[PDB]
Amino acid sequence: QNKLEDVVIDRNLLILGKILGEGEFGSVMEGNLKQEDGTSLKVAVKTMKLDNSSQREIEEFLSEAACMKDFSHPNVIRLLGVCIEMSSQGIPKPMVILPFMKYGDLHTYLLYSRLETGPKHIPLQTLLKFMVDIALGMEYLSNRNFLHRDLAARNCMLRDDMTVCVADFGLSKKIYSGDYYRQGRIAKMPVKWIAIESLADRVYTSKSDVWAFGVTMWEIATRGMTPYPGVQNHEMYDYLLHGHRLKQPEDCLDELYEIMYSCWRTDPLDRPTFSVLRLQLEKLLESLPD
Ligand SMILES: CN1CCN(Cc2ccc(-c3ccc(CO[C@H]4CCC[C@@H]4NC(=O)c4cc(-c5cnn(C)c5)cnc4N)cc3)cc2)CC1
Ligand SMILES: [Cl-]
Ligand SMILES: [Cl-]
Ligand SMILES: [Cl-]
Ligand SMILES: [Cl-]
Ligand SMILES: [Cl-]
Ligand SMILES: [Cl-]
Repeated sequence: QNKLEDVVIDRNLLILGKILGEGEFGSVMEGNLKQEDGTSLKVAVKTMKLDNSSQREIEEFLSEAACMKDFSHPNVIRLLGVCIEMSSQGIPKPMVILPFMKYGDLHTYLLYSRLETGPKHIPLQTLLKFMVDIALGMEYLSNRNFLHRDLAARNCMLRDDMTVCVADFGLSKKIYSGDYYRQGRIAKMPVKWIAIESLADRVYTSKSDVWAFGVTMWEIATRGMTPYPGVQNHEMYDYLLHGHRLKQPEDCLDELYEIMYSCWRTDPLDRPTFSVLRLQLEKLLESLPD
């Protein structure tokens, strides 16, 4: 009840503004959080669409959030706290309160960059820095024995200084911890980012995150293409069983593509660690002009 009390933010300190995004598993809203100093802080608010999905009490949700509040790394989003809102049937509904990242998610940013009004055309070297940024965040998380489990460009956020941070921890957990959700919440995992072994069995390790990182690198290199053009979601497991993998994007350095495809080796033990990936990418980025 020290870190558990500390993580909770009083609901009255929060004013909800507009909905920024709404999906099957929750919504993101703008909000304002009244400070101790009398000032207001702009925040994002993530709601969860919980309808009998959990097999633990809300304390469990809070203790996981408390652990994540301790994350301290430029490439990992740091949550501010959690607010609880009671349903009419007396069920607590948690709200994760995050600092507001003005540029939004990396995926959408990449797409906007392909329009005249958007961000300017993103140079190869900046694309590569995005990938290093994500590698550093995942290295930090994997060093703390966290499994991300929803690693995609849409769940990476852009800070005011164009630093990417890893976000959307809704499915994240410590290796060896129990499930918070029942069988219903793997449905949030997008199929085209799921490692072959995790499609075969309810099995997910840090090497499954490495696979998803390689898919994320590919999304970045293609400036936001959906993985596996021409392949439907329900075909993916067979496609991968036959040894097919993401194709090399146009203008992608051969070196970079080698790094990506090391992430999709059939045996998880043949995939690199995030430390190795990160160093390979830093080296590659260093080897190029300014
Ligand atoms: C199994 N355990 C059970 C218990 N769980 C507890 C728990 C569950 C979830 C989280 C958690 C942590 C971080 C996030 C943030 O994720 C972002 C990526 C995706 C959405 C979302 N977006 C924004 O947050 C955002 C959007 C915008 C913006 C700008 N422009 N536009 C259009 C939007 C501006 N700033 C932002 N910060 C969500 C949930 C933490 C703890 C653990 C697991
Ligand atoms: Cl409100
Ligand atoms: Cl942060
Ligand atoms: Cl978002
Ligand atoms: Cl596209
Ligand atoms: Cl492909
Ligand atoms: Cl190819």
